[PDB]
Amino acid sequence: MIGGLFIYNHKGEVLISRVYRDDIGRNAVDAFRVNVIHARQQVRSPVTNIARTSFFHVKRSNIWLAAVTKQNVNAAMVFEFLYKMCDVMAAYFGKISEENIKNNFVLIYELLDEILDFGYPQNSETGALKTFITQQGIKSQIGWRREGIKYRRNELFLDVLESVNLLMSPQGQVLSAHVSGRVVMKSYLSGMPECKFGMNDKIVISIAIDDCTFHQCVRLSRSISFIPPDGEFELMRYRTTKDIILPFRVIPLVREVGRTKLEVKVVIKSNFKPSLLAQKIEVRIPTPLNTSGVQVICMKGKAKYKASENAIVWKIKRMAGMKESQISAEIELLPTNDKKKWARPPISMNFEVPFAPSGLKVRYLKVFEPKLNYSDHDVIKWVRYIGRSGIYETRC
Amino acid sequence: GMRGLAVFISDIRNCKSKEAEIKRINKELANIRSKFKGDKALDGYSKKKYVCKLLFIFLLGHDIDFGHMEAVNLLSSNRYTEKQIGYLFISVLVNSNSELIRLINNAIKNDLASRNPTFMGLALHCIANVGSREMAEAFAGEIPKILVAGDTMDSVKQSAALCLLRLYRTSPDLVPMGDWTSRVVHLLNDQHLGVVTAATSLITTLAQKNPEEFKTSVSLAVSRLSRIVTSASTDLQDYTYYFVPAPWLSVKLLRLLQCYPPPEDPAVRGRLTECLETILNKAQEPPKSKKVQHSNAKNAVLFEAISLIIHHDSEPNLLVRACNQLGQFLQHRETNLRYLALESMCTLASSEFSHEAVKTHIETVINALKTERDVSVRQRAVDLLYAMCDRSNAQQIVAEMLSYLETADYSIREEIVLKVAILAEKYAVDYTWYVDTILNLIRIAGDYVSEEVWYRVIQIVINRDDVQGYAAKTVFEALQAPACHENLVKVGGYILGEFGNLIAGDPRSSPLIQFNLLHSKFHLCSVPTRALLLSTYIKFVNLFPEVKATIQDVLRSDSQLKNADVELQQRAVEYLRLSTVASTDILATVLEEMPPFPER
Amino acid sequence: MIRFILIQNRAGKTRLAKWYMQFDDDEKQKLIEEVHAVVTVRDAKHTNFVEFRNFKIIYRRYAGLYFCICVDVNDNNLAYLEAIHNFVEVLNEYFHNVCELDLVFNFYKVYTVVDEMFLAGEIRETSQTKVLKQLLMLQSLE
Amino acid sequence: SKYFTTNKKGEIFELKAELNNEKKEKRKEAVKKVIAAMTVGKDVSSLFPDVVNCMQTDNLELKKLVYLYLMNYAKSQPDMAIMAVNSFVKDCEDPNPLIRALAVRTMGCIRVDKITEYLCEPLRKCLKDEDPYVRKTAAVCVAKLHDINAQMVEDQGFLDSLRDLIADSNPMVVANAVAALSEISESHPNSNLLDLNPQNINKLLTALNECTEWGQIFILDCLSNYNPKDDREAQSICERVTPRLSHANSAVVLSAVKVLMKFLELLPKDSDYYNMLLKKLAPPLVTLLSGEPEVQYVALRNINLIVQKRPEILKQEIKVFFVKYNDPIYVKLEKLDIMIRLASQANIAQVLAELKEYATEVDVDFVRKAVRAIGRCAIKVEQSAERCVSTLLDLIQTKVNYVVQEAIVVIRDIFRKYPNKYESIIATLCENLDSLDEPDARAAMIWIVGEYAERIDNADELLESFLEGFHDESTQVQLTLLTAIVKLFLKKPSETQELVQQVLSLATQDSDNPDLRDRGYIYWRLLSTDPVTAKEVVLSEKPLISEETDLIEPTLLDELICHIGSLASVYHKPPNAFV
Ligand SMILES: O=P(O)(O)O[C@H]1[C@H](OP(=O)(O)O)[C@@H](OP(=O)(O)O)[C@H](OP(=O)(O)O)[C@@H](OP(=O)(O)O)[C@H]1OP(=O)(O)O
Repeated sequence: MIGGLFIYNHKGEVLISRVYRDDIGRNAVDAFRVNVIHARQQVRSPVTNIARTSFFHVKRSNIWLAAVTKQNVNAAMVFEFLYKMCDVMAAYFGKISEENIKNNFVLIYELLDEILDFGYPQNSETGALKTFITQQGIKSQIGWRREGIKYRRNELFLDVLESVNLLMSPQGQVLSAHVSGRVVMKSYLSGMPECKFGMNDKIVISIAIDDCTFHQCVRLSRSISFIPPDGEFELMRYRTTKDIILPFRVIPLVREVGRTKLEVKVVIKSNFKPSLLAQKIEVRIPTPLNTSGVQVICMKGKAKYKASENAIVWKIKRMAGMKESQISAEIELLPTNDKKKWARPPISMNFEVPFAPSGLKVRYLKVFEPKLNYSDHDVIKWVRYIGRSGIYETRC
Repeated sequence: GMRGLAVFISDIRNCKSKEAEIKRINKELANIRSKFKGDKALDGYSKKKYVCKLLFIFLLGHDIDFGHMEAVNLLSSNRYTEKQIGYLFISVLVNSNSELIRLINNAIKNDLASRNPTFMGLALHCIANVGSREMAEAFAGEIPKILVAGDTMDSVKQSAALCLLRLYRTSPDLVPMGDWTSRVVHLLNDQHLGVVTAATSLITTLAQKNPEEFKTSVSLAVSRLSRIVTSASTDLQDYTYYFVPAPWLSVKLLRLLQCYPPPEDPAVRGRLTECLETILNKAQEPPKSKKVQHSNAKNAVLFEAISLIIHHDSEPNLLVRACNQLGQFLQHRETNLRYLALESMCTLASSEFSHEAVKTHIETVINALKTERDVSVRQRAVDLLYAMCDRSNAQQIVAEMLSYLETADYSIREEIVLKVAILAEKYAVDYTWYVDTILNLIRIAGDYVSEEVWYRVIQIVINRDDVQGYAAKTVFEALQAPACHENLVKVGGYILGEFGNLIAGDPRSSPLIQFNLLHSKFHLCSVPTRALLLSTYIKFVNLFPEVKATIQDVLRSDSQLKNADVELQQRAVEYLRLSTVASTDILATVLEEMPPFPER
Repeated sequence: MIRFILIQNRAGKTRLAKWYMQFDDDEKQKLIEEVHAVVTVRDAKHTNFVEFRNFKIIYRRYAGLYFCICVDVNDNNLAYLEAIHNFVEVLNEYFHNVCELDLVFNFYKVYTVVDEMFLAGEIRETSQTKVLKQLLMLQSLE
Repeated sequence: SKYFTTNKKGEIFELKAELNNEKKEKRKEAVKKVIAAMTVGKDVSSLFPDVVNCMQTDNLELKKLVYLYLMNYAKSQPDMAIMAVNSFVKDCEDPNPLIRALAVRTMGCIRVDKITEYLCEPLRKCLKDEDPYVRKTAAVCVAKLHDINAQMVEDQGFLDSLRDLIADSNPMVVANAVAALSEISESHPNSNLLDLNPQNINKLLTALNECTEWGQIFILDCLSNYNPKDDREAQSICERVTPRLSHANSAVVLSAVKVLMKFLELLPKDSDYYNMLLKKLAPPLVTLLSGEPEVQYVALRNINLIVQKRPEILKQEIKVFFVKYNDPIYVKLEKLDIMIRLASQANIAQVLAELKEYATEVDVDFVRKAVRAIGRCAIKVEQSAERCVSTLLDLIQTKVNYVVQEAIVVIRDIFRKYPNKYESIIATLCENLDSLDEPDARAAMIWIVGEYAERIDNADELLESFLEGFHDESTQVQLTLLTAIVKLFLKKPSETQELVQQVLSLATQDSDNPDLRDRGYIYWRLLSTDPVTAKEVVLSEKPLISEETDLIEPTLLDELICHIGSLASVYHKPPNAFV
């Protein structure tokens, strides 16, 4: 029935597992790590099928619980079980966290061989269970917004502003990447409204570190709530390094014909939904110091060689998602300095994109003023997403 | 030595929770802070163990915000073990406290100024390890003196050389080229290969910005390499690793020589050539051991010599031998040697004395790719094919690229499909090669093919048509895989739409069959593609008035007219109306042969 | 040059860590993590070499332990790949059939050994005989 | 090499001494530590004899621990686990029912050739046992053996042995023979689960009530597989199921619902059984949308189907499917969907004051699906389309860029079910020619200026402004530009000659889209040809569309309604997509 239970940590490392049926190898785990734990532009749902294998999952804190089969299983069953496994578990060791999982490997194994024989949600209520489980869980335990602000029109604007950084090899290995962001909030709201803010999972709460800082007004306990400053302010700052959506791939083909010519063809691919427009695209393809000149050709946008820059600069006004484009140049080299290989500087890009390369998505902003007369249904609400290139580099 | 340390460590281990662990650590910190703050002196043994316990806790993650003064007193001890632990603490926890630096700097002066090699060692390592400006300022001037003095132990010179290397990297301005130059170079003749190694690393860095100053090292480096690579089995037994004589020194010596052009003195350049050919010979000699550690040491030396050969780019016979020997690594158990061979051959391919050498091995490259499991080795197999491909190769290479594609994993398709489109375009002698390539390209790997590329094919087909009924049959016998995919339907529904005629006569490729087949794709396609098929489909009533009725009743149907889309609803209406209304000479004046393109 | 050397068990725990470049502790912690994610995920069939950030890593595993050197891109892979093995034999000799707990309980000794063979981001002493001789002299001092 | 492998000291050697110490509270600890080890990936294979020796015990915790260890080797490396079969055998005889169950389950989790010799007979003995927990295991383990190769003739024994303990005293026991059996039966030779039925049905629908959470569920599932023949047969079965608005909030209800709906083919309402049932089925579904998010999703994916087949049932209860700001996107979408389907000719009053709520929230994806839902609305209820188009104007004047663009695209589909009825608004829509960055929005305007061309005397320099950057344009925007500038010429001449040149110029000559080229040509082969016969193929009446899309094939609907509980009800796809 259920073919496998896998408890994974936030890194997508399988902490603990049990395969109940032999049609579910290494293949299942990496499938679920790749397409769910490290989903990128994938539409989340609790169930997903990949390579004929279905995948159920609950998120608990920093833990993922995941059920798996290759069969026409009882959908509602699987989930209810996973809720009661999380009842039971918490009745031995409290929260469901790596730590607590880590301490209770032997308990957890024990519950599993009881709570779930061969794949069938067998008997498993807390007190009913004592009789068969010998082990014990190991436990472990204003001043920024003056008063009387009135506006005819209660408005709020959110701007998710992100900078995406990349260094990538010629073969397309992300060598390093990180995003830097912030949510700027600009609000004209009467009173002293408490706001309730919700987003997706993507932020947990020269070597870039994952971090997330909030404005003093923010309280944590799920979600974020605050009484905002009036006008414009920064709600949260963050840096992230996992699961970044690299809007462009740059595929370089640099071919040194001898020591005299140099063939450089470069292709960029827009890796986001087709219905979205990236703008202000530049590609900056460098050239070596001893270059007579350059014959460049391209059939999207415009390109020019610039000598003092030692670089070709190719510009494209718009490029929608899931397209390809290509520049080709033929470069000409007078080889004085006899010796010393040209050390290639990377190809860099500029761009602008109307989503967050981190994946961040704003899900709600609820406003509630207690004293005054207005209601969140009244508040006019604009969101915007500006995603921007930072140092976005590909070796060639 | 330290039972108290062992017990703490074991207690940390016996801990059944990150909570239990944190509790035992804080307990320890409390104890250590007492005893450091306390009134009863600690004997050395205790300062040593407690400083060592704090180092341990540091290395588990937690913060250590004291102890530094106790570690600094250990520098002033005359007990090795106490000193060591002291030098380790400050080497791992570097604190900025302008005072302690001063005291550490005195402790160094004294261990250097002693003449005990061990204490000189700790001192010199501490310097290499931290290498702070203030340290450079205290000692940058003295280190050369220790390095060249006639009386310092070998172990100390090894350490001084590298410490001197560190400070030159961190603080060049403190390491001017003084009067020690020739004595540093001279160490390349030492009897002690460890000293030779240390010196070679230093000089190498120094040669980068100071070549002329160390010009003399070339000859010494050459005489030494060649003595190393020819010595027997009863020579250099100290530095012999799995029967390969001093491999790391050899690699370092071939790397020093990459700071310079070919030796200027003809005898020397001769010697170096004997050397390079001796190494290359050894490659062809079978193993003296079946342990992979032996081939790895031998091939370290092989690869670095190959780099020296490329960088000189001045001995054609060596370059050819280099290629041929890389050529033999492409068939090899070791993924490591395959990877490196393919990599190092991409370098050789861009070079005159070596391009045609590299061509010699296409067969071998196409056969390794064909059988290769590792992704990164594949990638480089393909990168090399791309780098050697010319007029001669292009058809061979492209043929095999396409052959590879039919069974190729997904990882690779994108890069290959890209290189093909490109090679086709740079090199194909004749319009008609191209089209045969692109239609297959699209049949196998079309969802990676650009927009231009499936367009631009048919921008050219016009000017030399004469394969419209090739195009059609391939498109068709393509289309009749119960497999085939989207851009096939796009260009295949386009081709047959426009000339299905040259194959509607063939009786198992009839108009009715043609149609039904397109329509076995229809309700899985996109709209701009149904757009195409809802134009394909109307040219069909005209050329083939035999199946106009089966056409007409898919246009009148609900799904075509009451279609959510503007184009689908626009085309299914318009076209039902063109086949029912006006005339038939007016039908033919609308879906005719297709007046052809210009040239850009 | 060598940028850092890690020894790390399957489970991600560091048993030795030596830096030869300026890094903050966060950045160190980050790197040790990144190195673990890359290296544990590769099976015997892969190369021992892999590009990492703007450097590369040579690694090999012994039992439950991954030995990793991060070095510059132009450094000689197989030289370092065998520096790792040369270092592990010395360790094996010096602890007599080395085990992991040896490295834990004598961690401060492990840095003596590293310092003998490596310094300022370069190979220092490669002979197992001489390094042993020195390590055993160091041990007998007070 | 074999460096770091020594087992003469280190962690493993240490644990080895501990596994042989004669203080069991130290042996127990060792084996905890060993299990700990496996899970972190260490090689404890060499401790195996020592761990196995710890089973030679009184103590139960200790035996249970060794078991957990051997079980880790079960799927992991099956060979290893086999080495101690000669202890599972003479270890399912022991008293303590806990131990017998424990040794049977373990053997059945092993998978190699030599599992049959030793498991056969002791499973024969386990199905016959004073304890229901041991038969409850023995039961589930019959299944296990089935998977490892063999139709096993004696298995015909077992195949029966399952049956006979469906008439067993314990519901844990029975409801397990069933769940064991009903899956055994999906490796299908043509006669299994075979029918002693009125007993089978009668003794199951009693098991079903004293049962656990999970016993109910697999029973409910075995039922729906079988076909009755008569009214009162169906009738009585259904009243017995009825009390299932019960325990497992969700799987229990929805497996009930599955049953109550295969057996929905009756002589309905001479007396009104049919009409009680459909009244009953409203509340329990309804209450699922108060359970957990994930399960809300499955329930909604099932209501979806359900509501196509019997739209009566939840006709009145549109209120539960109202969006709660804080639900997951995926439970927001499936709701919205069913909000359209139950969207009656009455409620559209509120349904619309809801969809206006959402379209002004901060979740962009959902806002877009809202305004589109406000199209779906008007194109399924005309007694409201008028108020829609007003609602849509509200949002267009609130200026939110992405609300405006989605709003226009719906307006077109609306300008098309109800042609020639909202002609007034066109100038309010052309106010916002400014900022339609998205390509769909544009082609929505262009087609608007396409029909209704003469209603604007200014329809000229509108189209001329777009030709500037005529490239830079989604090819679908140019296809729409062309068809719409020849809808303009089949009326206005001479003023149009300024442009219809510069336009058709490019479709046939510049642009490389060979589908655009074809459609550009086709036209020039009409307009610069004959001014009268162009009209009748082009401006020909578009037929009225209906609400074409959101609706499933009723053959397929039926099949999926038979799968109400399962994955197929989530994917809306037949099983054979995922064999
Ligand atoms: O300072 P104390 O509280 O008097 O006890 C310490 C402590 O003994 P315990 O660990 O059994 O509490 C030391 O271990 P640490 O926690 O300080 O590391 C131990 O040190 P060693 O095992 O390294 O010798 C030391 O022994 P000593 O002081 O003889 O060196 C011993 O002091 P006592 O002699 O008073 O027990």
